[PDB]
Amino acid sequence: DEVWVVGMGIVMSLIVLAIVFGNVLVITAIAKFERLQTVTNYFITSLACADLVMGLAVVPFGAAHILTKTWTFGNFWCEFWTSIDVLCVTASIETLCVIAVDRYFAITSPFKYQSLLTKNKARVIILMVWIVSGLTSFLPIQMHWYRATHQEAINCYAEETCCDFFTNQAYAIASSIVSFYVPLVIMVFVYSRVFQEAKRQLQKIDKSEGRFHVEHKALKTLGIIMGTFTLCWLPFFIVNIVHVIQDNLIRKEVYILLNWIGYVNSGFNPLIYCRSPDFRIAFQELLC
Ligand SMILES: CN[C@@H]1CCc2c(ccc(O)c2O)[C@H]1O
Repeated sequence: DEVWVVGMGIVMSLIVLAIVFGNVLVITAIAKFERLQTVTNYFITSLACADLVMGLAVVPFGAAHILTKTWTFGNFWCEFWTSIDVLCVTASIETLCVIAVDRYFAITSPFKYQSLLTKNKARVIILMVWIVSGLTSFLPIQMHWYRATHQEAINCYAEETCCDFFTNQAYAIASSIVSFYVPLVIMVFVYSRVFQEAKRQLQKIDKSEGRFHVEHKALKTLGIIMGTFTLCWLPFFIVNIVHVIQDNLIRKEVYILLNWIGYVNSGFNPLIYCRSPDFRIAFQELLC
């Protein structure tokens, strides 16, 4: 049989449909209803836009390349596609970091939260995030600064029917540091402090109203948030660092598999973040 030819296509199409439907529903729900327009919901809008772009562009052409085993399009479109991939991934991760910092400021400083965050300052931050995303994905790739120098890489670059990722040590390390590790450290610190604050509040409530009946929730929420992200993206950004240092340690198929596992995070974000009752009411009004 040829269960590989037809089997993988079904799964890839399902992934594309799930990503597109979820992100479109979130975006149109925020846009149509005036109640949902909040300074917290603009970051979710940027995240959903990045996920929608990735689902429409990065995934279908990668699936076609995998199934056909050749890059039938031009040589220019290979670099265009790589640039869009890197852009979307880094923009999404930094938007997640921005949301985490927003929550940190909301709980930690209750009185001064209103002054720090304003609709004017919630746009400058998003524009800066997207600009920083664009200055690491288009500028180095299109200027041919990431290109490797060895016989297989040179032969891949010369041929017009081969689109594979070969990169330098410097670009790999700098891209990984910019895209993954700094947001990871920021999120770890932020969520640790938020957990401390929640524990202090529970202690105070128990000490005050203990005689009447009157950390499972905090643990469950933080576990979902930080386990649907580290598990999805961490394994890839270790082999990314390793594969340049050691020539034959990491195979080429494991790289692509871990990369595609990383992409799946786009279709999960509406589930993780758009769970408020207002969002459910808006979804119920739109559909059904
Ligand atoms: C071909 N796929 C790319 C390869 C390297 C890379 C990705 C994402 C973010 C980065 O910072 C990267 O360096 C992947 O999406």
